[PDB]
Amino acid sequence: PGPGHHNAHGPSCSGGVVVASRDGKIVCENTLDARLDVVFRKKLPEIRKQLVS
Amino acid sequence: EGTLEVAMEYRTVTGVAGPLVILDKVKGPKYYEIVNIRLGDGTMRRGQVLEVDGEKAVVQVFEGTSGIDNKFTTVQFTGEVLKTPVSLDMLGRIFNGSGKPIDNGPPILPEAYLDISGSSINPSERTYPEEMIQTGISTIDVMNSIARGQKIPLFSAAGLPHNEIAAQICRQAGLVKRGEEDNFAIVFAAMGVNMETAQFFKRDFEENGSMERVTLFLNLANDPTIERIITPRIALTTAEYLAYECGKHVLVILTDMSSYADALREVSAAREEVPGRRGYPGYMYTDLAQIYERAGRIEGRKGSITQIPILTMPNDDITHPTPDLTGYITEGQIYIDRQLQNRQIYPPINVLPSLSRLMKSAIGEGMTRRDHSDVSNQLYANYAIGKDVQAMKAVVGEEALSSEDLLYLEFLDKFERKFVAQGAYDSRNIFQSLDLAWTLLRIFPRELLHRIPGKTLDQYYSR
Amino acid sequence: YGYVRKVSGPVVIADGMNGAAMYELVRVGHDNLIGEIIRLEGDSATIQVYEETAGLMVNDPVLRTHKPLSVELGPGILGNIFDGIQRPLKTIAIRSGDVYIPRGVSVPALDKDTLWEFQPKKIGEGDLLTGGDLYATVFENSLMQHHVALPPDAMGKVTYVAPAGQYSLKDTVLELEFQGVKKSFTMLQAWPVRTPRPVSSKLAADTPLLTGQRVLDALFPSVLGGTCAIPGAFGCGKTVISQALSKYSNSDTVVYVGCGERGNEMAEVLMDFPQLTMTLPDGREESVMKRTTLVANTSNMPVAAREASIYTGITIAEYFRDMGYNVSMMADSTSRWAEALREISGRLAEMPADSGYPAYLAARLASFYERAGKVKCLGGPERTGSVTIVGAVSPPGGDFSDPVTSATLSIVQVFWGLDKKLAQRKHFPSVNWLISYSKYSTALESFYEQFDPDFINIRTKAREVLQREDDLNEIVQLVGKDALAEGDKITLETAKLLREDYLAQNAFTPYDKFCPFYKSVWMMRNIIHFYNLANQAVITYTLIKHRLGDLFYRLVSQKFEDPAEGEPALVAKFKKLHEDLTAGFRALE
Amino acid sequence: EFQRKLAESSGDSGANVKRLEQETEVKIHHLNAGAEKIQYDVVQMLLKHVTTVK
Repeated sequence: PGPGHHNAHGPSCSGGVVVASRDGKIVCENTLDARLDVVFRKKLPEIRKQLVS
Repeated sequence: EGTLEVAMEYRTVTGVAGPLVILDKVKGPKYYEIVNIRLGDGTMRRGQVLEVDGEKAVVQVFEGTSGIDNKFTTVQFTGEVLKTPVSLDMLGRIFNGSGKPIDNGPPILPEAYLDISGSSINPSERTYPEEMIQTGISTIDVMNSIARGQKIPLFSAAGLPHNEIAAQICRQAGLVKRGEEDNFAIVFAAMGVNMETAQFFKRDFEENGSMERVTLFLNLANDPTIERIITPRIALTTAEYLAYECGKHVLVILTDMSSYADALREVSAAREEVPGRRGYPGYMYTDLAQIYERAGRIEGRKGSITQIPILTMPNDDITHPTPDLTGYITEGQIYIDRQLQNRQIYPPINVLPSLSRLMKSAIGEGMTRRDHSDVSNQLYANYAIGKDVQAMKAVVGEEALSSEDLLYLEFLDKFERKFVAQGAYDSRNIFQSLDLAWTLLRIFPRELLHRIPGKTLDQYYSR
Repeated sequence: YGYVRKVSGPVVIADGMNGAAMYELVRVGHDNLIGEIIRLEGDSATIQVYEETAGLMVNDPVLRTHKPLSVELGPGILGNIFDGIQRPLKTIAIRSGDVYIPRGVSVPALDKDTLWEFQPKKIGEGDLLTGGDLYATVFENSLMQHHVALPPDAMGKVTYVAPAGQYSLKDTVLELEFQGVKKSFTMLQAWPVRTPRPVSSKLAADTPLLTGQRVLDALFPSVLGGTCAIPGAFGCGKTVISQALSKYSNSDTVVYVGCGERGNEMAEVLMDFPQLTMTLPDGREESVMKRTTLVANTSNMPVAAREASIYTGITIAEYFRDMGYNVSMMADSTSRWAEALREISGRLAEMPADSGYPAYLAARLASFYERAGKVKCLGGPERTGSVTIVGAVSPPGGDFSDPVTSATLSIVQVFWGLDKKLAQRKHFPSVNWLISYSKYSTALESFYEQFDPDFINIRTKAREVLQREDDLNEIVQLVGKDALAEGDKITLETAKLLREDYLAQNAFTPYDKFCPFYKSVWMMRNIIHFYNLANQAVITYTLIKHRLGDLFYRLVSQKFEDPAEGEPALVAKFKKLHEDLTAGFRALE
Repeated sequence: EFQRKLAESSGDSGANVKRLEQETEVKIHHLNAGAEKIQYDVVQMLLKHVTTVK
């Protein structure tokens, strides 16, 4: 269907795509912002370990 | 490393009933996966997926099912069990039931994410508690003592000062000193406490100046009932990180364990599980094990987790399922009597039902005196005989107390008067108290004493 | 839109409600039967309807409301009479004319066509306001000025302010815009009963609830914003204490809440309140209804309304406290509420717990009781109110072992303990001193000492005297008064005098209808000081008893004095009497 | 005597407060050294956020 009617906003969503089945019941919000949030929350202990020492 | 994945957000919520939220068409669920539910209004709340069958999922929301629409709410599957971001910096702070920092402070920067309900310690690697503790109260230390790694609760009915006793113990907590970095760090769980009690705890802890070494996990009665179950889990997980993974001994405290029992009962009744005695869940023994059965000392590490729960007999009955199972699991009891409170005694510790199953190892020659065991046994056993004499006097008369029974009655009177009573801030040392304990045992003749040998106390000398 | 599919007694299943939310109230059928949503299984819903569902038709329409069980607050909330589900009984009776409550009434909670005098604050048309700001106040009636607080969860820069004048609730008295979008607010605020009202900070209670009765004021004090418990089942003590709270208590408002009691009992009490009248300290005479709100749900009312009456009342009290007023709620029968909850649980087939009550009974009671307390307001200007609950309990046969009683005793700080034995012995206060207690005395000690540093010591001495009273009781029981020493006899006589002169009130008598704390404190001083002064002289008990007849008469009359003379005169008289008693005790020694 | 004993406290508490303020400033300078650790680690964790594969 594409963004032909509505689209992820530019500054609010730096990039990436969202893929959802019919009726939008199941959605996989695979955008770059969410990817960064997840990787940040996962790698935070490494960040703390490297900030010290 | 395996590439990351963004959590799938579902909207196929197809049923709500009680505290359980049903889902359908779930693509690859995971048991006990934490799911945070976003309602149509936009507010968010957490929840666990209790039962996973086929492509369905029976989620138990935390903040309550109210406001969930079967066609506007969205559920996000994080794909990982509940984990508490434990860190050494967490010391000296206050957290909500789930762990939200409520001291107007920045959130915890985790040194490591650790899953709650950690695996058991291999009992081959498990060791035995071998050191006494200086809490700061006479009667607990002198008789039915507490070892650095021993679990033991406080039995005390509603309205009794057990909260004040817990606060005094936490503020006066310290090692025997017979070091500050490894000194007692206190994790203070608070399951289902009143708001006034919460403010009292905060003010008392801030006043003693030991905020630098005490963590509060406050969970008020206003908070959701399910969120109270995870508070002891989080507290014990943080204690495990502090003790085993950092070294310092932890003195875990949980108030109102009966509130935790009530939370378990409510959650079980919600899901309609098989009921044990008094309608409690049939697995309450296992849950109370997973809470209590973590105190101990691990061989390869210098840490130690000492557990001091605080129960409350609902009907002031020891036979209630919660205290009964606790006594099955908790390796001893320190008992508090309402009858002694009726006599205006500030620390109403009744010693007749109070015994420490690990006291036989806390005592010895490295600490205390060589007459500790026998003196404790005598002041434990002659109290029962004094009570029997009092009952006989009540049912017969004052003339029933013979030349022997009257001695037991006087022993009971002096024991309840001088020995048990103590100051609200008195750090009565063991030897100074053991001298008066010997005097109490010596009220009875030095030859009628059956269990104790005369030589044991004879090694010690008065004055 | 939405049609029923299965109607099995109270339970109702309605299809075509995919957008419905859990616990959202809904209108069922042409008769507009009101019921709450329980399970949203599938695209269908599930509703339990409060009123009788007899006569429903399959495919009868079901109309959503998009709101949980909520109460419409605002002007006109005071004085009226409301049902459990916030139904104005008086206006319903006037409109329908007949007496019976129609099955499916749709009268709004407050009359939206009546006019109230409105005047804004000094706020400007383009200022900034936030949730909880007091932008206007309304003279709903004389001497009960009503502040109009901007609803919480609403904020933004001011756009329009209605100038002072005559207005109705349907008028748009306020309009403002946070973002470019603008919202207009009327004088009516809706708030769900289950959700508490937003607070800024839970303060520490620091002011006693002066009930006007000496026994409650001095022996077992209760603090503003503090829970209270009454074992009220007979002796009319609950009615007496409720009347005392309505007439003389410090609270600026009272919200009685009656659930599931005898219908004729509620008739009697709801006819008693209008007859009750209270005089102003400025000499004005008012009616208690001008500051009283009443939520009465008899047994004939639906069980769900009986359960919801308590939450309705506590939400009303919270709304009153939102403008800093001190308001006191009075749950008539928590036991009836618990029985209603038990019936609802049995309807839902929830797993039974101890003695048959559902496992969440203690938790829900604690959640309800935790709403009481002195709280800082939300939004400016700075002010602070309080909500105190004096909810009573009805233990079965007086055995304080039922789960309701146990939970209440575990949560409530102050328990006053009315005793039927005292009522049998013709005791107007009927408060059993042997069982009552006030756990808030430690926090109230600051004010107790600020008023009088010796008052707390006097209270401790009185507690010791009461404790020794039973000791002397069995002493007389086993051997008699002969074995009592002179000091023991003096202590027993002073305890008896305290019980029969000050610890007991006379209620009906005009002189003892209201007991000011000043008179109570002077009476306690004149009793305890005399007790000591007689005590250390041990002197023959018979001799001092003979020579203290005038002192005994003065001590007895220290409570017979009417409050007409006022505090300055009565305090002087009590001080003179105490000085005379001290002189008589010391000179004759 | 009590006033003379407590007079030294009025200075000791202030000295302790000043010492604590200086220690906090030094700790933040270590966080400014942490800001130097930022200068040495910002590029490191920014290149750690190359998880844009598959």
